[PDB]
Amino acid sequence: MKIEEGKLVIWINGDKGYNGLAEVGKKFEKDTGIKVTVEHPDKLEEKFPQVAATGDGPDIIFWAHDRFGGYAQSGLLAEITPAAAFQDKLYPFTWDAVRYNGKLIAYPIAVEALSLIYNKDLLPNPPKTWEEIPALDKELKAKGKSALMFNLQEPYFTWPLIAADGGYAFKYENGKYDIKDVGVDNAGAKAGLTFLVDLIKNKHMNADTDYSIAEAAFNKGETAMTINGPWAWSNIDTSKVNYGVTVLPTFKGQPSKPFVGVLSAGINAASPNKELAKEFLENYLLTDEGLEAVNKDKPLGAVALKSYEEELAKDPRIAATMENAQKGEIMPNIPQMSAFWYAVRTAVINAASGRQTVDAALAAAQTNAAAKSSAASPAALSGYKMTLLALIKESIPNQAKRQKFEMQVGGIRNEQDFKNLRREIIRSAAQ
Ligand SMILES: OC[C@H]1O[C@H](O[C@H]2[C@H](O)[C@@H](O)[C@@H](O)O[C@@H]2CO)[C@H](O)[C@@H](O)[C@@H]1O
Repeated sequence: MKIEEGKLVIWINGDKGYNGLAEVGKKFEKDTGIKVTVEHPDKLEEKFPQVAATGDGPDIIFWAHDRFGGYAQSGLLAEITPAAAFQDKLYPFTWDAVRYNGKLIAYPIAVEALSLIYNKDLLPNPPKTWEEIPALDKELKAKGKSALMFNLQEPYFTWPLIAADGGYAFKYENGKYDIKDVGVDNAGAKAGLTFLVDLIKNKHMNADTDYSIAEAAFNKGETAMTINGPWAWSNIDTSKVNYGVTVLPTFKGQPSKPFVGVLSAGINAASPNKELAKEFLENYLLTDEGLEAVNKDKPLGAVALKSYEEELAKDPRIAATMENAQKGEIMPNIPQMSAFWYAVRTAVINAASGRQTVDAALAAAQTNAAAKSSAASPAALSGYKMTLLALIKESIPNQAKRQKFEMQVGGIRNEQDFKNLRREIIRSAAQ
């Protein structure tokens, strides 16, 4: 289905404040007459690239920033054009998360970091260390409860522990990521995953626990602690559990190092509604009133808009969010992040199951994370890229098409990639 002109379709994850976003959409419609439809499809981070590659999909995509370099390199994202005066309204550290190869590729919305969330009735003082959690579990088990439940199906939640004593995604030096140097199989990563697997082997956690199961257990007062982000606070408030949000536990005397996400909004390169999307994002969503509507539905975290974050940062739950963020890393946004996350997802699930050792799981993850296709020689690759750039500038009269094709040129790695992109450019017809 072609993207409808004179309408905005927005995709956002189902754990986010989509109903509040729809309220901002209602205001946009009141003022402009343009309908805004918000959807939250399953497997969004996969659905978007698959559908947008066909030239279709939502006008606006929301996800954490880590996936956006890959979307941009695939030609799925428009270059955004915020004026300096608009840029000044948002924190510089959030703009840096949505810059790729020298250009802005999305609008930053809010900073997400995992925290330890604990039930103050069950546990007045939260543990400072991971190592003390088995003993805590033993006492809570005696009471028919447990110490800790969190999602073991998404490696986002386990990463802070894997990273604590030295695990890393890609080596980051001189401001550049070396995609051949993956750190998921070093001593630190092994130690962190081993600790997780031991918690499971010793019946302090269950490998099958997912988002829904952990949330229900915490929100029904069955488990003393969970690990989650700001979006989860709404449902805890509803449950009336008396909870705190705090610094993650240390492991081997090192802070846990969560990978920090910036919820970001990109504009589909194929959208015929780029100006409407800019108007909605800049002048409806990224305002005190817009962010309040979304935040009241599900908390966004530490919002990128200075004027509204001034108020939200009073909250100790936001202070704890940023305490954790400061101990972790803003995620890379490079295209290889998808392969990294696949590799670690697989390793955590397989090791947690008890059917594969940690060392075997992480050895495979190291190989899986760095996997890439054949490379042309550097000389040949530069010649292909320069050919395509000149071809695009000569032959593609539509600006958005030129801009997306030039981003695609950045991702070619070999002669086959060159030939395929050449075919895409030559086949292009009147817009
Ligand atoms: O588990 C890997 C997954 O981690 C991150 O996804 C987070 C997302 O950032 C949060 O906004 C929240 O929704 O939970 C997700 C984990 O289920 C990465 O952003 C994502 O790319 C990656 O696959």
